[PDB]
Amino acid sequence: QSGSTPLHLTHRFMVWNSIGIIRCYNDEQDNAIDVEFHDTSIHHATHLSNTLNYTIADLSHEAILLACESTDELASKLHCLHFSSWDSSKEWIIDLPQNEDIEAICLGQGWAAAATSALLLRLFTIGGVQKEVFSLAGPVVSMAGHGEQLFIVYHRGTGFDGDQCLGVQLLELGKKKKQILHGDPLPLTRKSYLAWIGFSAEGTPCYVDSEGIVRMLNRGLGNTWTPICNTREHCKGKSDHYWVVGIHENPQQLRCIPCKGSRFPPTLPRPAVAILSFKLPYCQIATEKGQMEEQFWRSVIFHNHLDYLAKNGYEYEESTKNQATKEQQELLMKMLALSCKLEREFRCVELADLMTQNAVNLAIKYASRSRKLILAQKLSELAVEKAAEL
Amino acid sequence: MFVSDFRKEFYEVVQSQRVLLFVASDVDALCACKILQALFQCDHVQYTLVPVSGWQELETAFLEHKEQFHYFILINCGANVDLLDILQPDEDTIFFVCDTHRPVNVVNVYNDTQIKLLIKQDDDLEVPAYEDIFRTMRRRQRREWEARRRDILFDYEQYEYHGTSSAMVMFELAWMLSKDLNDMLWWAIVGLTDQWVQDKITQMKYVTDVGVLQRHVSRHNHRNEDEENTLSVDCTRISFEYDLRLVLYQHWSLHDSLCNTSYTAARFKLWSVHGQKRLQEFLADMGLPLKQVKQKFQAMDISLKENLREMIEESANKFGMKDMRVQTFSIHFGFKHKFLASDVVFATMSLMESPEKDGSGTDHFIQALDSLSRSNLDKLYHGLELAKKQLRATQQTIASCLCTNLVISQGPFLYCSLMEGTPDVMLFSRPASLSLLSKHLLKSFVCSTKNRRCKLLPLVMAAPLSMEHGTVTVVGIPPETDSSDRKNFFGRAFEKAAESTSSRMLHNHFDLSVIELKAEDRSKFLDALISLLS
Amino acid sequence: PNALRFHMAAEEMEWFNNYKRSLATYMRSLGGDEGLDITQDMKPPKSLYIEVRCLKDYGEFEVDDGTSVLLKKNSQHFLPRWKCEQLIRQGVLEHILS
Amino acid sequence: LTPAELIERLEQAWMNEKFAPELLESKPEIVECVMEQLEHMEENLRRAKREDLKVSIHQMEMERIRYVLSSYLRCRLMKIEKFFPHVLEKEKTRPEGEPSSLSPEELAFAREFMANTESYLKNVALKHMPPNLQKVDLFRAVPKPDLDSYVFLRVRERQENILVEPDTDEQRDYVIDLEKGSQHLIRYKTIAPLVASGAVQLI
Amino acid sequence: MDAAEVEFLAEKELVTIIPNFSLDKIYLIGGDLGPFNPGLPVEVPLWLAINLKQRQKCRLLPPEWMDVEKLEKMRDHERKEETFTPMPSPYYMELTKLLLNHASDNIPKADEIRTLVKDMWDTRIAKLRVSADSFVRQQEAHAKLDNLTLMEINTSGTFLTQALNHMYKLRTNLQP
Repeated sequence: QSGSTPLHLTHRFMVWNSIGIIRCYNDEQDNAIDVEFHDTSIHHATHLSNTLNYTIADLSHEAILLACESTDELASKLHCLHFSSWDSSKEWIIDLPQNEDIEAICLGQGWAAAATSALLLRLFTIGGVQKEVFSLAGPVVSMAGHGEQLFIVYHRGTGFDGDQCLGVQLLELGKKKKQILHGDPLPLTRKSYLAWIGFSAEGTPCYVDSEGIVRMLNRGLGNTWTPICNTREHCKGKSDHYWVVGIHENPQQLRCIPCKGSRFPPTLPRPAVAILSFKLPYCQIATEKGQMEEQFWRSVIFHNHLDYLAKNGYEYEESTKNQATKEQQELLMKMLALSCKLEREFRCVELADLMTQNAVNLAIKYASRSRKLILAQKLSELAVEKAAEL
Repeated sequence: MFVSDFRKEFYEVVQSQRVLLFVASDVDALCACKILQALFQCDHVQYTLVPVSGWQELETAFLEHKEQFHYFILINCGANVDLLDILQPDEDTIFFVCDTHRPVNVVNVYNDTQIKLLIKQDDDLEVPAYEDIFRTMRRRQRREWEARRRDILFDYEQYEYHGTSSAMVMFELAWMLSKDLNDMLWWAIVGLTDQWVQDKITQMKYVTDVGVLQRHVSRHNHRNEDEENTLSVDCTRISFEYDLRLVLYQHWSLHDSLCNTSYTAARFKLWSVHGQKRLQEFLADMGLPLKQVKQKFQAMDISLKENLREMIEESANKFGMKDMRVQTFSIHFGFKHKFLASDVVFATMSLMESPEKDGSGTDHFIQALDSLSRSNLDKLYHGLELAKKQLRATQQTIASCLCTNLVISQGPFLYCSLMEGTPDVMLFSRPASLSLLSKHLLKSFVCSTKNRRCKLLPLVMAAPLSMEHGTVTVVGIPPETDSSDRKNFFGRAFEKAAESTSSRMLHNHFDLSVIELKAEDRSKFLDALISLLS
Repeated sequence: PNALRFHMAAEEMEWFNNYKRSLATYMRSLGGDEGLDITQDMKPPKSLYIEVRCLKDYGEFEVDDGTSVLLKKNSQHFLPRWKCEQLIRQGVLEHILS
Repeated sequence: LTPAELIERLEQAWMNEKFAPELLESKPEIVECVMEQLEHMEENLRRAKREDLKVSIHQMEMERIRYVLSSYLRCRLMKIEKFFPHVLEKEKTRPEGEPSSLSPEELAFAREFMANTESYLKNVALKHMPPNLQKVDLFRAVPKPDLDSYVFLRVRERQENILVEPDTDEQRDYVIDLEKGSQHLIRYKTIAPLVASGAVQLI
Repeated sequence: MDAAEVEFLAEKELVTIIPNFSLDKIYLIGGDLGPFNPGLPVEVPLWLAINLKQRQKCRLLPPEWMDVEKLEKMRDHERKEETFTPMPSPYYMELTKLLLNHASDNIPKADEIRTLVKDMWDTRIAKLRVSADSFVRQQEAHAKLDNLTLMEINTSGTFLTQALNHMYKLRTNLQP
């Protein structure tokens, strides 16, 4: 489970995300689960007697989900506390068939989903009614969700020479149901395994491998996978590493906990979340010519989520698009001026190809300053071309 | 009407307002007041706090403050009377009522605009339906309905008892707000233990509420702590204990604890000359040296103490005291500060009901309220010393009553009377201490007497109150059987006798089973009580 | 207090009245308007609100425009420190957290 | 002058006035600007809703600023009341260009204080005394501030060739250098211009 | 100057808290703070941190110097040197009292931290006593006290300065 620590610990995290934390302990005084939230205006902290040994968990804005394994006396179960409900009975419980066990679970906006050891996925509404059922394309490892999106990762085969053989199944369960990615293999760094999957806060799916590369579903580039950053350029050491809590597109943040000499943070004392910005791994990084296009491509790589929301039918804040487009246009204008004064023009045309009609009509001014007439001419011809491309 | 959600319909309402707390003089009320004070001080709610020791001073305080406050909170008072008739409020005030007393008055229940009851709906509540209580052949059926109303409402109002602790109610509010500190959980524990110490609830309900509080204790004990990461000694640690029923036994000698605990004193009959040899037989069966037993518990040899609880239980079982253990809690902090919930209960209770004449009852309330905060540990230890004195005086008074045979069986009920000028009567003149004395004395009497009839009777006790006005305080106690459900009828029996005789009965204490009575009228009042209970 | 005023000479009372008037003038002249009462804030501020206990049977004490608290003995109020400071100094109220 | 820097200069004046034996030169710009900030923030906060957290945070910060200002002014008023003939004589004899040790308000207070005290003394005893004894000059009655007091300091700007003078004998005088960030225990009279210029901070 | 005023100045030092509430950037006169995001660290003055802890609105983190190994190293260095060593904060004693009294639940090994800070305080007060005695005995007119903190000075400085004033007048009474 994303944001969870190994089961052999007697006191551990069952989930840590941008909503809150779920801890659980099995000490001599009691066995129980503690649920807490980052913002206490959401819901009060809760203590559940874990007599049924719930072991896999997930947390959301409106509900918490739990599940366990079977035993010879009793089968596996799915348990949920829909703490945001209106009605008198906030809990519900579901029991699985005999010799069948839940393997992974996840929450989404108004629904829950459980992947099963029998290569079966069951969808539920958050009141408890069962939605659709389908079979996975292999043994599952983990799940994630955001809005109507469902994100599943599974074993597609057997690995060789240290690599892992796995792929993604991605569904969009909204008013026009679809499968976006069907069985596609997932990239990851060689001789490493998948560490963390989850949706960035404004909606894009992302994941991190056990070397440290964080990468995102680039919906501006035909739904491919674009690496953003590593974690080991920020960190230092072999065993020391950063343990991920969540991603945000705007503000651009990676929430992560630095871990010393361990593959995960200790449960106590409470770790402090560090914030990591982003810097794409482009060439000629030390130059201003590199930094400007790094800024541009990082900006669009993150801000295409607004267009995804519009395509899906959501309303968004137009000021975000205004600011992002202005940032891209302004860095392009300044570097166009610098390159023009440095007496280069075809590179300026290539930069100006990314701009609006009004923007090129105004960039003719920067071309005119210092009297680069041929660059002004090609910007005018580009303006004609953009008038045609409308 | 009953408040369904304390967070939404009570706390978020009074959070924006000036509030007036009326607080009754009992340890559960004090603990609920401490929790609510902590919440209000977190949220900068400009409250005012007034202690009230009775109905008349509650009315006086309300007359003083009704112009300036629109929201009032009554802690351990108000639920068992018609507050609208008692206080005569303006049409647009609000009275929140967090009170353990039962049954709730039907006017309080079915008033839908002004009285708001901070009472758990799953308590022991059976309210009659509204149509049964509120509005030729037609008028004949009207009179028949009125007769049925009188029958049903007497059946409802007959037996008075206590519900869930107000401190626990306020702690559940704190938990829902997620501002529940460990000291707030300790105050909730102390409120429940006040109910248990004063025998206001059954053992089943006490065990159930302890089961509720155990889970909160576990949550607080795992907020920042486990078997390998641990906090400073400064921090407070609350622990569940299956501890001994002896009173204050970690703060004085085990001998004094066995002598001044009500249960063991009653069983061994230590009021009698012969009972000390029974106690010595018990200690010899345990194998504790008498010098160690008479030494202070903190100075006792540590080789005697690390299995003392199970040794006590094992010897008590073969002596016939089958329940010397009790499910309770303790608090530790620093290096040396350790208290059982019973210890804090007795200390705060003694600070309230202190025999000191200097100051006033409200000053003693203030001392008790201060002692519940850890910035006033000196006050808590002073309260422990006062509690030792109070327990000793209780046993001396019980011995005097039983040796002089003041407890006489008046047919339907046993009767006892304290006499003016006799020892410690001024200490026991206050109604709460008098109620505790009567309960302890009834247990001692039931263990003393050999008659099967006398072991089942209730008890009525009188004590002097006033000479400037010539009155006595009278309390009624139910029978002390283990089968008892801790409900008594004396609150209504007293007023039926008082109206049958037209006696000068005054009804100031919040419990109906405690009254003030003119010293001349006690004869005819008792005659009416024998006639009434039959 | 009157028991202390009887210790003072008449000329001492005249000097004290002149000093009070001059100090009030100086405090009034500090701000843009309504001055600054530098008699207040004699100790560094810790909490914005304090819990106070009535020691004397005072009458009523206004806290806002339309609101007041009855300063009856042993009542406890949770009030602003800057409002309660003078009464605590004069012994009417007792600050009751330490 | 940034508002944060203004509050910092207020704290500097507060501590210097605490530890200096004499009345230091006035900081009217500091007092006026701090009062302006407080009035403006009162105006801001009276136009905000109840139960708001940022309102309380601002009120707490204002309490702190108000406390430092009130304490500073109280200390200055203590010094004025203690040395009222000497500060008045200094103000009367002040040339053109050095700053005053009194604001106009403090000067009005000092003149009123001296007139009140002289009137009281005359009326009570000194009109009754014999004719040539009726005049005490308070310039001689009241003691002067003692400039040879020892003070702790921390030095903010490097100073060189500061002369220590242990006692009467000039042969034992010797110079020192005050490195930035160092802390010293020294007679005030040897460092008083540095305190005036802000090169050192009394502690 | 009172110890409470020294604490007032110590209260201006910055410490990191983890809010459980959401609040935008607040523009205090002494410099802007925030934004406050639930679950993330933010650096605020100590008075505000203590107030929020009392109102249960945040979790306080120990400063970087509140670590047992670092404090043991500093304590041993102080005990070995003859002069006052540089301290991890200019108000370390006040910081220790405030943070450990209000946030011992948040700060692990608080007993060890308090004992080590007490050791450093005892060593430095002993050094200050030696300095005062040497000043009076050798009849100095100047001393260098570079790494002393304000609370440490304020504990003894009024007495010392009064004594040195009397000593100066006694050794200069023959001046005319």
